Amino acid sequence: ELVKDVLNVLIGVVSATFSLPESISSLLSEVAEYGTCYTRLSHFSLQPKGLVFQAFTSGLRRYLQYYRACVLSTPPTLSLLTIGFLFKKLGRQLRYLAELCGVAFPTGVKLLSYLYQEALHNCSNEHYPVLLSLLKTSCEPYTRFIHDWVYSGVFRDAYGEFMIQVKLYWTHGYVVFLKHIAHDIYVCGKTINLLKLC
Amino acid sequence: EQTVSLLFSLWVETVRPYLQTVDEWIVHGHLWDGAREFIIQRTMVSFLKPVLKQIIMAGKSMQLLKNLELDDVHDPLLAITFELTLRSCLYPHIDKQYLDCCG
Amino acid sequence: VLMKRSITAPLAAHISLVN
Amino acid sequence: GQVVFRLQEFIDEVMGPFRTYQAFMWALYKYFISFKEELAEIEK
Amino acid sequence: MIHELLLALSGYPGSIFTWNKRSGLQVSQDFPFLHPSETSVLNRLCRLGTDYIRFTEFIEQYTLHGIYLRAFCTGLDSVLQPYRQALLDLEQEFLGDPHLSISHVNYFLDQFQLLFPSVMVVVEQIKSQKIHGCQILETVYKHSCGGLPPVRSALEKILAVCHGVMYKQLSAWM
Amino acid sequence: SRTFLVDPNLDLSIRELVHRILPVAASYSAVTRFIEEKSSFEYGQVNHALAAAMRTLVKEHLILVSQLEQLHRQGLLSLQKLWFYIQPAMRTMDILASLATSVDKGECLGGSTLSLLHDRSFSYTGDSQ
Repeated sequence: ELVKDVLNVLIGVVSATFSLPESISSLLSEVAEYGTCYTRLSHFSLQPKGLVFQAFTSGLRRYLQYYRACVLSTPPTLSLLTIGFLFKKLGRQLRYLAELCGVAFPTGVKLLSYLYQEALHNCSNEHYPVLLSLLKTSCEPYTRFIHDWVYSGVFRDAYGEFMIQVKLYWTHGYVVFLKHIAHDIYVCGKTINLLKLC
Repeated sequence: EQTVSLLFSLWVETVRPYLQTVDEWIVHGHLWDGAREFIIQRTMVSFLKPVLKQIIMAGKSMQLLKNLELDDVHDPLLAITFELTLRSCLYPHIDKQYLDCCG
Repeated sequence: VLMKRSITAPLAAHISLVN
Repeated sequence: GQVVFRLQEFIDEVMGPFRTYQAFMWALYKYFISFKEELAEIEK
Repeated sequence: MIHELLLALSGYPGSIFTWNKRSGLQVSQDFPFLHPSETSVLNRLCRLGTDYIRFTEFIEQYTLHGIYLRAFCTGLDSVLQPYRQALLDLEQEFLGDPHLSISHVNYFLDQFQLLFPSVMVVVEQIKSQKIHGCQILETVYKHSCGGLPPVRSALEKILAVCHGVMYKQLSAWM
Repeated sequence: SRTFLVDPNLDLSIRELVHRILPVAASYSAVTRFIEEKSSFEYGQVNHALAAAMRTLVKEHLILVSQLEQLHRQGLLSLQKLWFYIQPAMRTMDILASLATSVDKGECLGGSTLSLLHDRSFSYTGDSQ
């Protein structure tokens, strides 16, 4: 029936004709090469260097499972041509995610801002929600750092993802998001760190 | 009768251009023609002759106002003595519209 | 539209009170 | 056949902004599809 | 051969239906199993396949730049959706009774045969005149006042989504 | 740190998915060994109540395996359907298998086992689960 063969390529498991008339091969390659990026993602986003890179890596798996959820759900056994047409409006989007990642890659703020410029570049198209849901969770830990100088004042650093690192007492070196609030955060914290010693 | 049903169904789908620009000239106050297809090159079809005067006098009068779905009506008329008296019920759509503009 | 209001709105309300 | 071959030659010379001939063939073209269905059915 | 053709009309060429970079899809030569009179209707049928291939190749290539070109291709797939869906159906009808000939398959396309041709030169004017910027929202509009009802109902969809970009930017600025 | 062996002659379309389910077992064979050891008195009054509150979750993980076998009798449990059911367990038994390996790395007892639960609670400031 061959449908359980083609449908089991989007998952990654090899098959009798998927290793690792006669024109079907051309049709097969159009759904085949879709699979080669799905596997090329789990090889790239499997780990749980940078903290913000982990969250973006943790946000990606929040999406692939949906792609694994949509498959193996609707079709028990459908027509061969139905598969190619059904997975077109969705398959091409999977190949777009290869242009985003590698399959080098920035980290820290350099990545949290690079992903932002990917929004305005392709805003109105159908790639707005998926990129947004990534950016909405790829900035989750970075807000916590920002949520320190505003509430508690205990600066938290791990590898340098923060744009700011650590008589005169004012040597916390400082030097996208609106600069109208950038420089203000730098002073909104040092005041708290100064009242803690008084 | 079946031969008349063919020519009629062949007619409406060929007068659709004029009925569009005629309406478009009326409500949008300007004549938007291509390749000077319309007869009024800014030699006449007697189809709309018995009311043509009420068109021009509404078109030009509308253009002096801005400086200061007609085909979708003819087709429903077919839902509710062919093409001569029947056509004499199309003009109430083109005449009342005119009466408002000049008025 | 990219209007960053979910960040600055709970933020500017606290900046003026500290200063 | 002459009546239908010439018409097909006419529709061809419009496909490969007059807005009237192009709007006229669409009526002719629409008639042919339905006419073709009766001929195609007989072949069954 | 039926399922062979329904792939050739999808964008996959093979031995029976060779592909040429200049002319387009066409049958190679006479075949003994089939009749010698069908060698024509297929060539009449491929004049449609060539359109879809040259469509999807351009759609993927994205080529020139600008959002209004991105969105045009984004919308260009929407009008092209009923073509695919109507092609998946042909296989189902042939799966039922095995007495259907190419005549019925040729008959099923009907609407797509008189639509693609008029929506082919709209693409050609873009790639041949470097239509950059919002000027597309007129070049597509000047062809939206066409007589063919099917076309008048196709381009209007593309203009309906291409306006979504301007409506996005316009509200973002005002 | 447990290693597993599957099969020399099995379908490749299965072994690639089997290796996606096991990381909840290997992350479990290191929690149940943390309970049966850090319960010894010579570890303070903190490494105890940490092992008790780390046991109620193991109980709820044993109920989630019971409800699967009872649902397996009716055949309604396909392998693809399994990979989705245990997802709440693959995230929880991945947290505890990280504390139970970071409390024993540097020998902690008393306050230094109450500090680690206050930094590992600060890293997950955007998880909310």
